[PDB]
Amino acid sequence: KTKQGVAEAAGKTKEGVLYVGSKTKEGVVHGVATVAEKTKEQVTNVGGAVVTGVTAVAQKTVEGAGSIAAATGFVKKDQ
Amino acid sequence: KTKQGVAEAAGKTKEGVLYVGSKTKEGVVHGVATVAEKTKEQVTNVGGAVVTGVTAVAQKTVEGAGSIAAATGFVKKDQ
Amino acid sequence: KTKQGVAEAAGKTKEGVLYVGSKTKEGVVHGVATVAEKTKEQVTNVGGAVVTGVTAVAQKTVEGAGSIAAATGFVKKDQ
Amino acid sequence: KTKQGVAEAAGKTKEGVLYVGSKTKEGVVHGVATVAEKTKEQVTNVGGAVVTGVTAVAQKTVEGAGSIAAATGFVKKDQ
Amino acid sequence: KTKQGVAEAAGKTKEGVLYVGSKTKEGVVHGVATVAEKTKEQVTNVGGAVVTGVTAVAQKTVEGAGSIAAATGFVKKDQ
Amino acid sequence: GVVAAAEKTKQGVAEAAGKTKEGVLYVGSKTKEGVVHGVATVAEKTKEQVTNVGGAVVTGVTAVAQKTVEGAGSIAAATGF
Amino acid sequence: GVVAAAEKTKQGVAEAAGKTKEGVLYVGSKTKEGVVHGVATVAEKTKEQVTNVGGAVVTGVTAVAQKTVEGAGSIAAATGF
Amino acid sequence: GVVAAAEKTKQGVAEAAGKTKEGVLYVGSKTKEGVVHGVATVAEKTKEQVTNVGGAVVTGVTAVAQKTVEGAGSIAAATGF
Amino acid sequence: GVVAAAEKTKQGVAEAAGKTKEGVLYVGSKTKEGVVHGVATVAEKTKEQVTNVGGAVVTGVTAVAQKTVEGAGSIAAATGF
Amino acid sequence: GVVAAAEKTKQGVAEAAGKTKEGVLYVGSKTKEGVVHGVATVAEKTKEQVTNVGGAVVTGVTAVAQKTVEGAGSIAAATGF
Repeated sequence: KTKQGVAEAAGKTKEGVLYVGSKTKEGVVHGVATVAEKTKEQVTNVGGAVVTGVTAVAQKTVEGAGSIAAATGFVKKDQ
Repeated sequence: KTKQGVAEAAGKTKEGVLYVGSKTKEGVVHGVATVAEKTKEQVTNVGGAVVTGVTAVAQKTVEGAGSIAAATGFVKKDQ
Repeated sequence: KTKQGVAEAAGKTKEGVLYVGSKTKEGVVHGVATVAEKTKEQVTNVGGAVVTGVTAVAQKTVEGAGSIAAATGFVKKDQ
Repeated sequence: KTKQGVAEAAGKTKEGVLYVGSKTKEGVVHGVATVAEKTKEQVTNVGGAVVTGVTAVAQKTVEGAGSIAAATGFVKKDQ
Repeated sequence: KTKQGVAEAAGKTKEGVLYVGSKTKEGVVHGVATVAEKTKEQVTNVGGAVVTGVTAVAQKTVEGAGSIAAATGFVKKDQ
Repeated sequence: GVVAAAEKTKQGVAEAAGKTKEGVLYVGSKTKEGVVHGVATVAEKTKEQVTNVGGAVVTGVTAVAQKTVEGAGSIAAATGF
Repeated sequence: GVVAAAEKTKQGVAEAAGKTKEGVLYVGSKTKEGVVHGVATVAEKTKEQVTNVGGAVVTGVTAVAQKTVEGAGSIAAATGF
Repeated sequence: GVVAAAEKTKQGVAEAAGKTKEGVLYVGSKTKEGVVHGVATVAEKTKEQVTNVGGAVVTGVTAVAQKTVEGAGSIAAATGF
Repeated sequence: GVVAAAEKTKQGVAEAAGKTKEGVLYVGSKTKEGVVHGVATVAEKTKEQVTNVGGAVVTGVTAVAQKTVEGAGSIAAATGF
Repeated sequence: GVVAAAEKTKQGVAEAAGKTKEGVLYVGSKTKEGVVHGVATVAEKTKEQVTNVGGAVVTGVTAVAQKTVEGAGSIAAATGF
């Protein structure tokens, strides 16, 4: 066999209260908080990339080679 | 066998209260807090990359070689 | 067998209160806090990369060689 | 067998309160706090890389050779 | 067998309160605090790398040779 | 007097504010005021006897979460005039 | 007098503020005020007897979480006039 | 008098503020005020007898978390006039 | 008088502030005010007998966490006028 | 008078501030005010008997964490007028 990223919970009782819980998080972005207050912002762009925002990216890939999760704000001019 | 990144919890009782819990986090971005207050910001860009924002990237990959999670703010001019 | 990054908890009682809990964190970015107050910022860019923001990257990879988690703010001009 | 990075907790009682807990952290960035107050910042860039921000990168890799977690602010001009 | 980086806790009682806890930290960056107050900063860059920010990198690798955790602020011009 | 002016630009913003009182803002936050979380009582044998005259009595297994803003917060409150 | 001016630019911002009182802001935060978390009591044998006259009595297994803002916060409050 | 001016630029910002009172800000923080966390009591045998006259009595297993802002915070408060 | 000026630049910022009072800011911090964490009492045998007249009595196993801001904070408070 | 000027640059910043009072800031810090952590009492045999008249009595196993800001902080407070 093989186990990878497994949450296993087992509970046994005879009388009373029993709570059994499993949780798994794989490739999760949780809780991104951002505040801009009274911000002055001035941009001049000529053929380039300017990124000033909020980007929250989550990616879970099985059997994937060469995966790019986030490519933000770039200039690609390959030949 | 093989176990990798496993949360195993086992509980047994006869009377009373029983709590059993498993949790797993794999490739998780949690709690990114950012404040910009009264920030003055001036950018001139000519063919380049300027990144001043918030980027939160989480990636979980199985069986993936050459994976790039985040490529932020770059100039790629390969030949 | 083989165990790698395993959280195992086992509890047994007869009467009363029993709490059993397992937790695992693998490739986790947690709690990134950033404040910019009254910051003046001036950038001139010509064909280069300027990164002044917040980047929080988490990557968990199984069976992946040559993985790059974060490549931030660079100039790549290979031949 | 083999154990690597394992948290094992075992508890046994007959009466009363029993708490059993396991925790594992592998490749975790936790608690990055940054404040810039009244900072003046001026940059001129021509074909280079300037990085002045916050970068928090966590990487957990199994079976991965040649892995780079963070490559921040560089110029690569190989031939 | 073999044990590497294992936290094992075992507790046994008959009556009363019992607490059993295991914790493991492997490749963890925890608690990076940085303050810049009233800092004046001026940079001119021509084809080089200037890094003045906060970089917090954590890497846990199993079965990985030649791994680089952080490569920050460099010029690579190999042939 | 508070004046702001922007003359002869391409893009121009002019903001002027006499007084300003900012408020409260919770962004991505979590508050817990008066919360009871995860209480577990196990009592194999319980006998309660109460003889009350004009008063306030609370017995047994009590899990009370209160959030009182502009008044008294009590469990048992026996006031007499 | 408070003046701001931006003349002859491409992009120009002019901000002027007489008075300013900033407020409170919680960003990605967590507050806990008056919280009871994870209480476990095990009592195999319990007998409670209460003889009350004009008063306030609280017995047993109590898990109380209170958040009182502008008043008294009590468990048992016996006030008499 | 407070003056700011930016003449003849490409990008120009002009900020002027007479008075300024900054506020409080929690960013990615955690507060705990009046919190009871993880209490475990084991009592195989318990007998409580209360004879109260005009007063305040609290007995047993008490887990109390209080957050009082502008008033008295008590467990048992017996005030008489 | 407070003056700031930026003439003949490419990028120019002009900030002028008469008075300034900065505030408090918690960034990535943790506060604990009035917290009871991890109390474990084991009592095989417990008998409580209370005879109260006009007073305040607290007995038993008490885990109290209080955060009082602008008032008295007590466990047992017996005030008389 | 407070003046700042930047003439004939490529990048120019001009900051001028009359008065300035900086505040408090906790960055990545941890505070503990009035905290009870890890108390363990084992009492095989306990008998409590209380006879109170107009006073304040606290007995038993007490774990109290208090944070009082602008008032008295007590366990037992018996004030009389």
